[PDB]
Amino acid sequence: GLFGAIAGFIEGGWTGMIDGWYGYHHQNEQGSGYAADQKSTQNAINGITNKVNSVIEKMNIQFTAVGKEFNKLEKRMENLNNKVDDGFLDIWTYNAELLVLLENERTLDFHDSNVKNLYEKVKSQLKNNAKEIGNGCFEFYHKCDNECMESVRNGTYDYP
Amino acid sequence: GLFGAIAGFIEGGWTGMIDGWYGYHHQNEQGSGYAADQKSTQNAINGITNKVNSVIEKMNIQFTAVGKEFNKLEKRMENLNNKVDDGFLDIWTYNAELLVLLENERTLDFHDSNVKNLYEKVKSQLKNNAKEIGNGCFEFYHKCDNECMESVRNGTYDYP
Amino acid sequence: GLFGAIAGFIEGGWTGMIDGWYGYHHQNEQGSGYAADQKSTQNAINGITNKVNSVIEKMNIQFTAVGKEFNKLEKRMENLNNKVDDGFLDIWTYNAELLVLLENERTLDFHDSNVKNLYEKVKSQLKNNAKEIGNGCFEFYHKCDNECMESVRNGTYDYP
Amino acid sequence: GLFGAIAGFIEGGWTGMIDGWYGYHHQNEQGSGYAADQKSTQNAINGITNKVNSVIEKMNIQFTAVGKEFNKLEKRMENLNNKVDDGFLDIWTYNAELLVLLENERTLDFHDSNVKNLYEKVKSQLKNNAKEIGNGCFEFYHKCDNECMESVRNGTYDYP
Amino acid sequence: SMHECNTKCQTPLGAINSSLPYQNIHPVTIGECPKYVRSAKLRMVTGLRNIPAR
Amino acid sequence: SMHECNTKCQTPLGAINSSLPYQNIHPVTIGECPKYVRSAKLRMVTGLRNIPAR
Repeated sequence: GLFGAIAGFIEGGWTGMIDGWYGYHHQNEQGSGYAADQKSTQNAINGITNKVNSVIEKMNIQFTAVGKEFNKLEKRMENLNNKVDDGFLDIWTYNAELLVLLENERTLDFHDSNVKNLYEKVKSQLKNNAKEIGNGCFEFYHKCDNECMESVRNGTYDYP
Repeated sequence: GLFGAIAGFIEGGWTGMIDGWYGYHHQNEQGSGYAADQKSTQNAINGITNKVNSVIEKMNIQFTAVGKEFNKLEKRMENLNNKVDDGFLDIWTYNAELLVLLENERTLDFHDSNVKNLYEKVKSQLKNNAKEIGNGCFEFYHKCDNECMESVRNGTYDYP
Repeated sequence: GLFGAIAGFIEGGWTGMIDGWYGYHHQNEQGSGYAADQKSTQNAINGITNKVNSVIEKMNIQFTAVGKEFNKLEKRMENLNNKVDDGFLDIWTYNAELLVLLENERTLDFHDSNVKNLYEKVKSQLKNNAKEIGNGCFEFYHKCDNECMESVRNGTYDYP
Repeated sequence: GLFGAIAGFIEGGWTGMIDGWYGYHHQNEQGSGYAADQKSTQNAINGITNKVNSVIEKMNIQFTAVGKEFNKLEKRMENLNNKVDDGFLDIWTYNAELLVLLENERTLDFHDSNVKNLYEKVKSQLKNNAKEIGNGCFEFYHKCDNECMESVRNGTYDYP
Repeated sequence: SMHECNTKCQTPLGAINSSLPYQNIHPVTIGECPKYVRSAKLRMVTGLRNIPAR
Repeated sequence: SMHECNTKCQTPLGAINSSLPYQNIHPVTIGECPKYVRSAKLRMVTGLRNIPAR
């Protein structure tokens, strides 16, 4: 998308991730497994939950909208009524499809942002001990444990 | 089978053994042949005869029972007559066919019982004089005669 | 019977059993006697008490039922009353003697089953420490006292 | 249990089998796991499905049953209608609960039988190559593969 | 009360859409209804005795 | 046709039991209904772009 991580430097998402939206996959001597990075996933879930709440909150619930009859010598006032009902329904249909296209683009850009933020925090952390291979994958120069893979999840990792 | 002898450890029945429902196929250097076990066969015949007599005697003979006429102002007592005749015909058909389905199983389980009871009776005579080889067939250690075959039928052969 | 202990290889019951329906006879040097197997007796008694309660409780108490008079032009409704009362009495007689034969059959198999379940349970405890001699009776090789006999009663004695 | 396998010599069932009602647990050097005995599971399922069909099929569907009015000088015919409807409702409730009770007892005895016959088939296969340890479990003396372990499931097993 | 529903069985308490052999709702029936029986439970077993061994 | 259903919203086509902000059922409303919009699809994404890597 707009940050080149989703559909970009990482070729595709992993179906073995179910725990969260952003996560890692280790290949230790201790074996392999998918493990979500909780802080980035939960912060994204809060950002998505707040937008989901906001777009539902901003419309106020439609009260009783009842049609009005006009006689044979009130067809001008029927054409005023019809113009008012049509013109409001036009604007409200336009506002609904506007915010759907715009915010669905911004959502995919926001998730693509969070995957590059996940990659750059690991690059700045692993530094001189690892190189890039599959664009996302970091071969270590010293071979450290699944405890030390968890030290890259929480973002401590005490070795330059 | 409920006892696992009929269609179980003994694979099938013998068409050459016609003298009874159970018995043994002897094999000797004197010759081979079939011979019924009269005790298990006759106790089964008595048990099945009393069982078949029981359900025949227990359903007493139906006396004269004819249709009744009702005039044009007697439709309620006609439909009470119909409800009585149909509701008795339901319960007599239902009880008869359930008794047949139930008793047909209890008969087959009783025959399967009598095959396991006859098998374990021969096993408790041939303890350390024979070994099991055919799941029903006991090969001897000392190769005894047709007299010794008959001794295993009549309830003797008290060898270790 | 259906399991082959009652009137089977254990040819008859003991009149020295008076504490329960199941148990063992002493033959050690500390003297002969009888001791009931409480677990097999109580589980048999609970099964028998449940079926005794079930057959009594299931058909409710018969409330007031008296004869009805009919005049000289009510012979059809008299013979409807007679057909209904006789037809129900046929079903109540038939259903009572169905359940009495079937429950008495199943009770004797259930007790014959409980002698198998107790016999096999002692043989799986004794194994190589005792043979078979009297079809029920298991002669000890090593010999042991009345406390070691009690250990075989209560569900201990775990010796190869 | 009526055969002493369920809640008897095998103390309890395994929650790790989901593939069938009867199965085995292996302990090879290649690993452990649960695997159903297909033949006994299918024979039990077809037996119990025919039982479920039989008890539903042998009673017919109820047609329109409606109560009839009787005036102030027809209270004998009202009491004829009442004792017919009540007396039919007694025998249908009688046969319904007694059939359920008897067939529920039988179903548990049939499952207990299928565990017995499965255990005794494995005893007739393994014979001298394994001993009874846990009452249900068989320690191999020759320590054969997963292929030979499967040869005990289908029940070929070509070794004395 | 009458509603725009359709069912093969009706009783005075309500309509029954079932394939089960027995019912304990009401004795008065209209059309293809299950047999009325006074029982509170007619549950038959198909599985074995559950012993989780926990 | 009238039935003994109860709902916070009614329209000429039928009653609406929903908490979704928009509706495309009918413009005429009674009580507390979602706001009428002519669109056929208003589906917001909440997850990310699904690429199974298959």
